Amino acid sequence: TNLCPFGEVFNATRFASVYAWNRKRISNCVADYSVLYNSASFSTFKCYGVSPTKLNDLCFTNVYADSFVIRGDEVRQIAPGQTGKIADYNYKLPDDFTGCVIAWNSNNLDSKVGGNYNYLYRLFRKSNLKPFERDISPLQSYGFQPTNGVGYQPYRVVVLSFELLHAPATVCGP
Amino acid sequence: EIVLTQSPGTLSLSPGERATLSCRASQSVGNIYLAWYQQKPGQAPRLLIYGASTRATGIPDRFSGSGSGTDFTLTISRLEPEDFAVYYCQQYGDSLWTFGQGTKVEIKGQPKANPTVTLFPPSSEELQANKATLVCLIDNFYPGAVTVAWKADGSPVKAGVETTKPSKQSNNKYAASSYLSLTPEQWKSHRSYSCQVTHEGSTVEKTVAPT
Repeated sequence: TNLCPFGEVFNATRFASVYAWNRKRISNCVADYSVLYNSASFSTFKCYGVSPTKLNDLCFTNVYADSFVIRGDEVRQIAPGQTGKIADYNYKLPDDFTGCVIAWNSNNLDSKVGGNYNYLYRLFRKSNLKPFERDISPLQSYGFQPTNGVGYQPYRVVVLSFELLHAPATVCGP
Repeated sequence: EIVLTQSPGTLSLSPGERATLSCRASQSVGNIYLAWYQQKPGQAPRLLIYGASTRATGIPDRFSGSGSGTDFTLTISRLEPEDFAVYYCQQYGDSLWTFGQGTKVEIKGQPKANPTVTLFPPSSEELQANKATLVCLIDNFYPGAVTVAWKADGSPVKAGVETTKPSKQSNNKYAASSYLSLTPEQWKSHRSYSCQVTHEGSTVEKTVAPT
């Protein structure tokens, strides 16, 4: 088949907010993962369970590219067993996560003069989320100015999840 | 932010020949963060390339864009009569968004052509109206790099001299004309007025006089 529409996800004409993150499914296509891990346009590329170079060998039933937009310093929150506002009340990865987290600076794309507030996050919640949960019921705006420091600038992020079903495999590498 | 500097400024080539334009950036931009444009005289511009290496909807394959980082290229492999225009690179990477200065793809397959030089004194009508303008015409020449000098008697006039820039023709030679605005007093108190031209060597001269 054709290439898996990684392009469409990894770079869409602007992304969605973190609290109401995007849950895009990728199936029935040939997936070259080298196109991704060979690129130096990322300031973050971490993997869990499996090595990203080995994925060209491997087949999966489905592949889910969860994507969102967060602040700066919080990129390390996007991980298993982590703590913080985002890992608690917005987006949480499981302790036994089998996938890869990729992020990059988007100050040029998602900051405005006087601030770009249309990006939000959940501040208050009575308890913490379960792995891969989204609440959509209170909240707080980020407010990205281009004049900010590295830690306070917007970072678009995508997380790949590889599904291991006892069902026909549709997403394989070269 | 970012400053853009194309090169060269002008490119004199023939229908059939190959034409390549570079575009230099002050800061880095990824591959998929650049576009190229064409502008024919007296028209809204036209998109050619986007994402540095993606052709626009229905662009011929003779047009090909490329490059990376801060150095980018646009190649027209088989120039046509329609490929004459000003060509602008334009970066989309960071904010602000910026445009390049613009490079003129000039049509040379023409040899060195000396201009026809003709001269016209003020209309008696204009003189009655208390003003005196002289017109010195230079047309059908190549290339568009030229100079003109005015003479009150045997002495050069300095101010009141405004000239129309290289107005390119359909036969792709050029045309330019100079205006000299004076008073009726000054026009009448000098025995003769001259117009000197130097185009690629030869210094030609023409003359008029109040009879």
